[PDB]
Amino acid sequence: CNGLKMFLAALSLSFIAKTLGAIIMKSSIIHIERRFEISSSLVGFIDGSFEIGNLLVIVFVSYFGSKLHRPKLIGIGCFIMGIGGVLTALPHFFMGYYRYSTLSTCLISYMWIYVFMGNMLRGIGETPIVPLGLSYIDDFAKEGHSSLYLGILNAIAMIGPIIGFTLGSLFSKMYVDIGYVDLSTIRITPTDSRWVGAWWLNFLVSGLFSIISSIPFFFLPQTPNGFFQSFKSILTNPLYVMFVLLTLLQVSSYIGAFTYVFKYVEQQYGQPSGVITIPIFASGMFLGGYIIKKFKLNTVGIAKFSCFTAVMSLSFYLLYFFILCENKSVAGLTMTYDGNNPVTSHRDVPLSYCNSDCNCDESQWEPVCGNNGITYISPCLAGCKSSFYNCSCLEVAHLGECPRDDACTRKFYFFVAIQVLNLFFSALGGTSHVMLIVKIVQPELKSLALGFHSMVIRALGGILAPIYFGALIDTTCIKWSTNNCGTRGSCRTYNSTSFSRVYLGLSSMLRVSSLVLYIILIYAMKKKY
Amino acid sequence: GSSSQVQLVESGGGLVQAGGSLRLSCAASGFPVNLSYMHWYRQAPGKEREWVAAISSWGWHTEYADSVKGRFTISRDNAKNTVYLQMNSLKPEDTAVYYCHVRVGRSYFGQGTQVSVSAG
Repeated sequence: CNGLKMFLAALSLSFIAKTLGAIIMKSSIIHIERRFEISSSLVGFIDGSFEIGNLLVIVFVSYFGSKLHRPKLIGIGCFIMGIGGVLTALPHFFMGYYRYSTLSTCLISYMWIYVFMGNMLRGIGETPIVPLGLSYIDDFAKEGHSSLYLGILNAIAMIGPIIGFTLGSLFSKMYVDIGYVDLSTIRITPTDSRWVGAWWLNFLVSGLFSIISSIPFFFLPQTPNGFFQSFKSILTNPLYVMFVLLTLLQVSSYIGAFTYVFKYVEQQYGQPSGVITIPIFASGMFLGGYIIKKFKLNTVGIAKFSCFTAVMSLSFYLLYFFILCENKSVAGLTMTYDGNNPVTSHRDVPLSYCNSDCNCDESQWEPVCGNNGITYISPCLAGCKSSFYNCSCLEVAHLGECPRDDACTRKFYFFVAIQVLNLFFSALGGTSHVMLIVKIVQPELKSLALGFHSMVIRALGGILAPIYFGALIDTTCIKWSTNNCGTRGSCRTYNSTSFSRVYLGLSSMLRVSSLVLYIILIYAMKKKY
Repeated sequence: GSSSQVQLVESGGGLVQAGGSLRLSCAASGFPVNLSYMHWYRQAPGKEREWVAAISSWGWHTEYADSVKGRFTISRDNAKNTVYLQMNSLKPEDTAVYYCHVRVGRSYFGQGTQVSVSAG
């Protein structure tokens, strides 16, 4: 270890800490919503507090910290996210004890602020890690060694989610009042709807891990051996602006896909919603950095390598239109209730003569699977009178939806193979964004160019892309569920070809536009260099 | 905060008759309880600790049990570092030993005063 390797190890530990904190905040939020008795809008506000804290300071921290003691500011940020992790768990310590307390047959209050600001403090915590850290790495490393270091950092950052889901599953089974009550008196199970796990333990572990990872930065040297004018010079660079729009489109497609991969798998292939995926992603990230380092690519070479990986990723993505299994046959949604005549649409379908009594509820969704392979909406709509036996509408029934044929279970196995290959190719070009966006801009603007881009990716691709992906997804919903308060609820079944066409088409053209921007940017750097 | 632990003392327990009224005060000494929720529990004869009432840090939000709802009134005074429980229109089923509870770090309970209520 000759100075820079110590910084590389400490920044690796900070990468583990920040990804661990993200996974912990995502996983413990159900227990937080149950314990603090807060609504969905408030808990969404607490979730978005990290974005609110991060985005408003990332550009200014990246600009002003590039001239200061960069490892000292990274250690200050790790200390800050540690204090936020402790402050998130501090509501538990001084609130007191937690207190908690249809066959359908055919008939013939202010404590969340300590979470909120704490999560907001975590938003200020992760802020100096990517721009100042990566500028410190690639300013002082050997010529070509920085891509290998970033690939190693992104590979070892995957230890963080492993610890996160492991400790979340470990501390969810524990009661929230562990160490305070006699556990024999606790009657409820983790399967109970009133169960609250030890969510505070997650934040205490993450906070003290961030405080431990803050320690080695204060022992590192500064060197191993205007805002508006600089922001104008950044935003008038055409290569930079085209690269930021390009990677915004690509990462927007990534996030909008990965948010609803499991919903698409559930609706298209019928399977229920990272055991092998995480080593594949880590090996792909390290191998992409190693390819960049060993082949000694220049700026144009790194651009062609990233372009080729994303061309190959879309080339594998375009097979998704050919492995589409057939639509579900659900009585009363795609056909009539008797299954003899297809319907014109799914909006207010008429009832059939097999269940003309109908002392049921059409809004209630309890799917049942018949012997003919046709799922029904409810057993009460299915004509079943005893429990299910003597079902009237089966005449030309187990609980749950019908499992589909093995013919598209084979297509599902093809689909998860193409997902594995696609995630390998997408992780193969992860380093190239930072390498290109360093080499494009001026050398004293490396951090700010890494800051503002990190603002554009997390805002317009991190926040907005799941919103508009979900907006285009929800227009394919067939059976809508009415909420208890009558507000915007959730969807239960989707028109599978329509939902698939919208999802894969939106991802596909959002990748095609990025490929066009690749070709223009390759021509632009070939003309300029 | 050069202190050891929070000691809670209750006062105002006494005999009441019919649907009368009473006021139980809980004073805290030790760590500052200014950030913490302070609760009121009861102990019936032959029964475990029933939860009665709660107050927030600054008195913004009050949680009450469904056993006594609208008859009881919890309150806080952080300048003198005290909580109060006003009890009105009492029943003989309210005859219990009333404890005060705080959790500044560690769960801390009071000694409890007899709030025996006559029947008539």
